[PDB]
Amino acid sequence: DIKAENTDANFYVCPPPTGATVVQFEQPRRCPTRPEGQNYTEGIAVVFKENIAPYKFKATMYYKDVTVSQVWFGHRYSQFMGIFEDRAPVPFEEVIDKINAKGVCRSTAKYVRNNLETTAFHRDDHETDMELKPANAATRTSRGWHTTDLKYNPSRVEAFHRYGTTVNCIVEEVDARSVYPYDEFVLATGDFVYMSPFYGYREGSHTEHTSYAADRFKQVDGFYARDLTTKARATAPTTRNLLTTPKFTVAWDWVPKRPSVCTMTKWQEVDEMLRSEYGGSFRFSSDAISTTFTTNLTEYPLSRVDLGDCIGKDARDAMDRIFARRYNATHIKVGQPQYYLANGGFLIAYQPLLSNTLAELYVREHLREQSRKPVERIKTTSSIEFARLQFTYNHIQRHVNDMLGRVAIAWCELQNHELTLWNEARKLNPNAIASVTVGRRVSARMLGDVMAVSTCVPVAADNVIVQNSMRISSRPGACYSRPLVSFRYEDQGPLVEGQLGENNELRLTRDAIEPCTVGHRRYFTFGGGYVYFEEYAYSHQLSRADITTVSTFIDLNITMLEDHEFVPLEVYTRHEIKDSGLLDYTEVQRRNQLHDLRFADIDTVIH
Amino acid sequence: DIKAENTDANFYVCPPPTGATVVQFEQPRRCPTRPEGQNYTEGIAVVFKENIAPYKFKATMYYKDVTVSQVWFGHRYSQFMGIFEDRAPVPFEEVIDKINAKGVCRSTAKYVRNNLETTAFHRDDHETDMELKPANAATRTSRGWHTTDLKYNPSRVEAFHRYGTTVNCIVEEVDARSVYPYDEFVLATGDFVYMSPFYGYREGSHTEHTSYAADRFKQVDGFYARDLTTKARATAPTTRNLLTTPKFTVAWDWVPKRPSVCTMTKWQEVDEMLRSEYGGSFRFSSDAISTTFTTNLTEYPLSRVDLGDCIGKDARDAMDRIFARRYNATHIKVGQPQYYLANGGFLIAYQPLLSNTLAELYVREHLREQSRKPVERIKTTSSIEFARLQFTYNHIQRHVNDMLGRVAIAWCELQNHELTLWNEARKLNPNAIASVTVGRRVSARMLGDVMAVSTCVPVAADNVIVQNSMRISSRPGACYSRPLVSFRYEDQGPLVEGQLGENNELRLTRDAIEPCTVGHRRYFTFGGGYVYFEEYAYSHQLSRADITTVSTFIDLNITMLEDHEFVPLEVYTRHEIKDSGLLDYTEVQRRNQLHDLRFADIDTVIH
Amino acid sequence: DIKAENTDANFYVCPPPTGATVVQFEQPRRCPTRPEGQNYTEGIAVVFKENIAPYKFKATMYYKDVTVSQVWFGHRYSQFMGIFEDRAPVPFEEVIDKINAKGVCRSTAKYVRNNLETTAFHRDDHETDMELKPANAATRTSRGWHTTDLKYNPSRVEAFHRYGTTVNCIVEEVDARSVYPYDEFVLATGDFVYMSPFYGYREGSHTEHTSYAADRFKQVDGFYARDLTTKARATAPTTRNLLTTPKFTVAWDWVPKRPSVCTMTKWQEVDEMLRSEYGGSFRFSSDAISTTFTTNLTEYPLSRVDLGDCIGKDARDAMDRIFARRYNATHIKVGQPQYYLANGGFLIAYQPLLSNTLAELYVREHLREQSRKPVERIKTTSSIEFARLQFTYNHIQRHVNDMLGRVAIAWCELQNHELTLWNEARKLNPNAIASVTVGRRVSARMLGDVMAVSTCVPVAADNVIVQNSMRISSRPGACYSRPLVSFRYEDQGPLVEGQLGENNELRLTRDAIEPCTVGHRRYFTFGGGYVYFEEYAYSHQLSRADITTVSTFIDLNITMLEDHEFVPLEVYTRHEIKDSGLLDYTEVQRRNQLHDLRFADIDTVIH
Repeated sequence: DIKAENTDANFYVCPPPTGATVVQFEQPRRCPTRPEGQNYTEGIAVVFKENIAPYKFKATMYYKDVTVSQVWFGHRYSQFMGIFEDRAPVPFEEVIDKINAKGVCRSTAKYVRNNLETTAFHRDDHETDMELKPANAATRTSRGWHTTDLKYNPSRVEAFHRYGTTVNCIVEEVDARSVYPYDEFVLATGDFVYMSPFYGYREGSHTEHTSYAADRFKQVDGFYARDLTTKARATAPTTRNLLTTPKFTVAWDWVPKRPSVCTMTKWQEVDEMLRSEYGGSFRFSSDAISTTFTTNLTEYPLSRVDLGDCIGKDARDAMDRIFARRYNATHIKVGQPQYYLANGGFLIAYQPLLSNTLAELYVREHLREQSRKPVERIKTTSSIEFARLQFTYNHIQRHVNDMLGRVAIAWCELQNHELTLWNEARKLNPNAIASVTVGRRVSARMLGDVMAVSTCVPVAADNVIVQNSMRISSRPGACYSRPLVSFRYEDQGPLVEGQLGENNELRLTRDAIEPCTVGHRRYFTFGGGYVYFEEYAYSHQLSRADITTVSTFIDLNITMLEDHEFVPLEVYTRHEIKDSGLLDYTEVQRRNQLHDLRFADIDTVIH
Repeated sequence: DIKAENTDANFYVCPPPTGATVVQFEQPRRCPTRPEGQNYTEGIAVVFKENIAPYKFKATMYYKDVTVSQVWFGHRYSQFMGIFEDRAPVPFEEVIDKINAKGVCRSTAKYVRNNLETTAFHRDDHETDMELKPANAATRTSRGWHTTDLKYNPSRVEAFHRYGTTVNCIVEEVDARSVYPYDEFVLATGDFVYMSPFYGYREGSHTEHTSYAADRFKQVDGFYARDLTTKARATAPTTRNLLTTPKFTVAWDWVPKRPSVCTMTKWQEVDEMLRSEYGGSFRFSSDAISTTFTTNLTEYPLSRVDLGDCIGKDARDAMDRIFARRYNATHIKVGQPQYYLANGGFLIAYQPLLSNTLAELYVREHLREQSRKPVERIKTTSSIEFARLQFTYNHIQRHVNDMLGRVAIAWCELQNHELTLWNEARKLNPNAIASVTVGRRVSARMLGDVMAVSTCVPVAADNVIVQNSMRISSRPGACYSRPLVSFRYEDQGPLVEGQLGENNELRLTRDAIEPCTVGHRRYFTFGGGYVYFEEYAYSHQLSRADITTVSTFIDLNITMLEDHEFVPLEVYTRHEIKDSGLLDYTEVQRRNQLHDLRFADIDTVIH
Repeated sequence: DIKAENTDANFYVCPPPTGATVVQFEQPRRCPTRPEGQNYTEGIAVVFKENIAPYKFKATMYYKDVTVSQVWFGHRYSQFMGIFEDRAPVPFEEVIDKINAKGVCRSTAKYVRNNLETTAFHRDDHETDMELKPANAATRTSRGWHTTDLKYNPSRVEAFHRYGTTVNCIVEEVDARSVYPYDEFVLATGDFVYMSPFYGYREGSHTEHTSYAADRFKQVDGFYARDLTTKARATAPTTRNLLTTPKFTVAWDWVPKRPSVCTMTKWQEVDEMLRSEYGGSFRFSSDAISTTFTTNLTEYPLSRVDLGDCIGKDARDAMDRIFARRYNATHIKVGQPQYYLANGGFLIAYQPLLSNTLAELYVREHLREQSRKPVERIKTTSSIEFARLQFTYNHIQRHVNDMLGRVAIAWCELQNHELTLWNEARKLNPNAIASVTVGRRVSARMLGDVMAVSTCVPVAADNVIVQNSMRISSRPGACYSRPLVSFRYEDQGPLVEGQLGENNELRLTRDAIEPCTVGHRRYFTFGGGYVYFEEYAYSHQLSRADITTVSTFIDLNITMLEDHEFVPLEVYTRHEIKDSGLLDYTEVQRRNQLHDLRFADIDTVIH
């Protein structure tokens, strides 16, 4: 007769439970604990990296240009038979006496060449004084001075061969380099000198190239140079080396070798560096830098380091400086500065810091720090980046776990408390609770604390019918609150008496009756929709859609983090760098090699 | 007699609460709000980086090889007294007239040398000027041409000296380079020329120190060159500079200095660049690039930039181009392009974009953009990476906070609503609720809205006993639903009457009785396990394990993100790159450096 | 009379609901599912990068120094008329016979020069054999040997010109480098040679032409060199090329061209490399490396690669090696090694791995792998970093989504179950539940399953009054549990009878009465605070603050991840690299280029 409007829903019948099945609720679970916090030491660190260093210094050169020329005189014309050009060293004596003090130089050159002592006279004059003047201007040049502008050719005699001599004294300032602190350091030309800026009265290597009298090398102590141009005199003395090579004499100031070089560089200063002890290793993270470094716990011998006085020198300087500014009132130092080597070959100097508040701790901390305290070069990697990645990675990870962990605990605790609610709740409606718990529809009743359960049998939607009239003829004055129904499990046959219950439960028995009333209008969950009864009478059927909905649940909107691709990005390619400067190794090289071909002709061979 | 099987659990007794303690539930808490969303402007940006680079151009050289040789004739043999080789400039006139137009060149050279005008006649014959032909093939060479293959020497006359002269005209192409305008640009030799292609009356440069003799430099306007090889004539005129140096004459095309030079490079184009305003700074993020840039709000003066016309030129080009493709229908431009300088020294040009939909906004946006609008070089860092890190970091952070924040709100709201459930729940069972809330077992009853509470006293597990028979002799026909028990607080003494309650509560009074029934089987929470009663009679005891469990709680499985280590990774070690820069190392490096020493003559002196 | 102490709270009245409004609870929502896990293949990979490579090789040079000098004898003194210096090739025959086998050289030189065959004799007397002896020491040399220490000038005769000739045999290892795979290569001396080891003698190269007579170039097969110094004989033969240039003869060992040069380098080995198939691309992630690579699915032709035999050679070597150590028992290989090209131009060789457990799978996997299997150089980027970023980014993202996703499901499930609790709960107190659900105060009653609702009307705090005495005169022996009140909606007028209800509900009707009792003390929610009644009598009023609070809610503390800034950080910067060097490249170049300017002598031109 009246069949459910809405097919979609299902129906169940639930026989009363018996002994046979019983179950218990789980008791509250133990909760996770938040991890002990990591402890961070405060401190100041400076970082050092490996360095080049070249050797660079200044020098002066004194040499003279000796030229002799031959001329043949033709009737109309003249021709050069040949021109001879030499360089002559200026003597130690001449340099000091003539050039340096006076600034005046001598025209004539007297030097050994080819195991012969040759002499030249300028402009075959009487020996005369010459006054040096600065060299003609050129861009990007060092200073230089020269006596003689002009060349001297023999006076004209017809049909004769003649020789003429010129001398030009030259002095120049030199930039000197030593690729390897060694026998040789180089001149502007790249003309080599076998001498060293370092030496130096005393050295082990003193032996190395000396089986000697003085002879060539001479040192003046307490040398005061005077500027040629200014003719100012040096305020302070130096030790002046002069080496006389056959071509020329060079002079420079002597300085002790060791302090000159030294290798290591002080990359950066971190006001706040944190040291962490994890994993049997140390972490130093610079917040600003956003780098983290990993080091062994043990400290790194400075003594091991070669040439590297500087490191201590710098380290204290920065540390002292930093402490005063930021630290001074605020914090107290613990222990003395410490050095660690970190992957990437960065050397870290650390100065642990203690807060004033903490200060009582100071004794204990000091002891620990001290225990840490215990020639090769250190190689450094070009790329920081890994440290930065480490820095970034850890921090983010730090947050994620921390926040998530809290949630988990919150979740767990929430569940435990909730159980209390559920316990009572099941009491009110064992079926509803039982069904949800099991996850299937079931019938249950409480036996004592424990709850019995039995499963329910589905009934076809098709086979359900609702009775038209709630009210009871037999015993008037009473009306049953809920509808009655008929149904059967299988299609073919029998019809079963029964009545409706909450959530489409067909209860076999029709116990529950209430006093009749007026204005008695109700809705019942029937099938997909609701069945509508009015005045204990059948009305129409509805669907859920008709009725406005409200939601128990609290919404959460969670979205994924979408994927991203990182494409190779570089300011510079390898090629670009090579191209960059200067300009090209390749371009230059191609040009240079070519040079002989274009300019000079080897080629011609003839039978 | 009947003692609990399962020790593990505890027992409590809970006396009824009095006035003395009362507590209230907390009221719902205020919830966090989701942050206002960040606003992002759309736009198109191009990025620029610093670049040096130096200047190159083509040039041609005309010079002649003048050689004179001496021979002595021995009886059998001949020997060279000596060979003289010179270069002679080819005259301006000769170049234009002879070489250029005709392509023919002449044997004879006439130039000043050593303040003398010397002349040479090639292969001393009454003069001929044959022609030029291309130079012999070489790899990686520029073009060149030369009149004379062979060298000429005097005919043999015995026991006499003779002189012979040769002339070979040479013309060559080849590249020229000028780093920057000053003073000289370089020719192949490593010799220099100082002329400037660059200037230019309309330039400062003329001022720079000048000799100057008029003659040497000459400019031809409306020059049409003809290719020597092809003998094609140039379609279009150029301005041809020729400079005659004593060695040679060089010619090239004059070009205005400025447009050639200039600097900064257009690194990349971003179709979609987002500008964000945070922190009193700007963020530009390129999604594809995955870089973010930080800039000051204020714009960066282009005028400040030195040599840098290009930037505008490029910027518009890209922007216009980009807009049409992607943007054209879709979006409308706002304002004119804007430039910002970002850390890392990247210059960003930005063109703000507006959507069509938004367009009404357009007036307002325009005003804001405009307000932004307000010689040095800009230095750029090699490494992008920090920006990328920033890009990566922010995005991830963005997600994490966003998602988490939502959860927190959801959590909060959930709690508030839950309170409603709890309020009723406590009503049903004040003890259970009260206990959980307090976190200890307590007894409570409701006085009005407020709930009173009192604490409970633990009872020893050992001292508890259960009565065998539920049923009551005295008043038959009634049976007590729950078991009765005896217990005492302390070991030694007295026994107390009492009965069981939920969760091992020993209630002093034994009120609650129900009608007797059959099939009355129940479980009670007793100690660790359950006590089993059948038919109002004692049966056996059980443990919890025996009974299958169901769980209220909804599981969550949360796992930590495990630590990771980043080890230094590099494609290239520094050395390898240097190795790449040709070429490598040690033995050669040893050899080369030495060169001056050995070749310069140490060996000895003869007095 | 008695008005609320605490203003802050509001009051409501709730008329009974009617038909007019009804609502339903939402049914449980479908839950999200956890994504299918990604599948990862295990495998071993090696990575390769692009390489430079240069050519370098050893050489030997044999040449002689031929010098002739002229002297004029002055009365006292002597002078050099001139000195002639030449280099003479040492003959093929001489080298093999004399120098190589004997280690002896000859005084005389005989070579063609200037199309004349000149000869020189040393010491002019006539021949005696000369043993070679090592050259004088210099630091950083290659080896060399020379017969003759000293130079010769003719015996003195007065007023005569005389000639003297000197010959010094010289041999030197020298280093050789060649830019190009074909002929041209250069000495350490830097003189160019046109020859080359490079070509495998049978090669394409034969066609490539330099054409000459046979004599100059000769090859010896089965050459055994003997060390000059040691005078050891070579154990094993080589093929010895000798080229005789006019200046000198050079010899080196011939080797096949191709294998020498070749390309790509084997960057790294990854024990565990994971391949992932996503996005129509492959991901290889190295855990240790913390890089991820993206590749096309298809494999990359090795054959395409130019010079690159090595790759296979290395790849197998590592793979075989790796497998045994880690893999050997543990895993089984699938298929043969495979190669992919990844962005960044890294070539990846992959060897898929299968576990033993899985092994049944083996057939299927093999088929898939095989299907993948299908002259240019590959360019590689300097910077890994993007891959690392990708690696980092993905992993973190992986965690975040995974964990969060779980939470969402947990949340959803939790809500559904909770609904069960709510359903019953509303039953107990429809108003409280209804109000919360709606979010405003409302009145509701249950009609059947569905709940009716109506809204409530706020009442002024001001207009509420409480009745002093609970107890009822009329019917003594009964006392009303809750207080009675009077109120009115608006200020001016009427007073309404009513009574208190939970949460400041003023119920119009005063139904609910309980038996009178003693010790009847209660609290009622009144206004902000509580009203206190004792013994069914009015006492005083309180505030909430007075009473201690307990909280239902489970706390969560969630904090944001704070922003971070990454500042540009570079251990290595472009300038520093360029500088890095001794003295330094930039400084070199500026100085070097300058050289002509300062040194060169125009100096000036005059008539």
